[PDB]
Amino acid sequence: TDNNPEGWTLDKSVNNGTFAGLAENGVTGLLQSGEPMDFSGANALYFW
Amino acid sequence: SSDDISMEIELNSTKFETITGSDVGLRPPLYPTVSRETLAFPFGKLSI
Amino acid sequence: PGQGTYVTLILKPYDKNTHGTNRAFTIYYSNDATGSGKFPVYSGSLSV
Repeated sequence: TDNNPEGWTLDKSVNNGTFAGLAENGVTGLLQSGEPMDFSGANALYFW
Repeated sequence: SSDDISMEIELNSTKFETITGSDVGLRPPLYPTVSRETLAFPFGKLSI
Repeated sequence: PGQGTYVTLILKPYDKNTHGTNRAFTIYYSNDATGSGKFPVYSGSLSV
């Protein structure tokens, strides 16, 4: 609803909110504007 | 131990409740069952 | 990177009814003007 960068609505509207393959209360991981350092991306060689 | 820990900051009148199942895919296991091992639950830059 | 959300999808083990016969799965995303094409964002072998 807002311009929040990490704000993306958990459990959105009338749709059930499940593929039937996850079928649990665990989807979220929706916060955390940051991810860890990547060891298989572009700079993988330098980190390794 | 999914989504077991959670911070709930209380604002002047409101409150905003974030749970780790919405932040981390890393879970500190109860193993190493050997005693007195403590665990850590890091939260990523909670722009509250 | 840019604007978007992290999403931690948790999925159930392999059930022959909901997954068909093959144990592999790929999860897409879209925008979505349904019919606007969706982009494969992850492929993997669902666990048992």
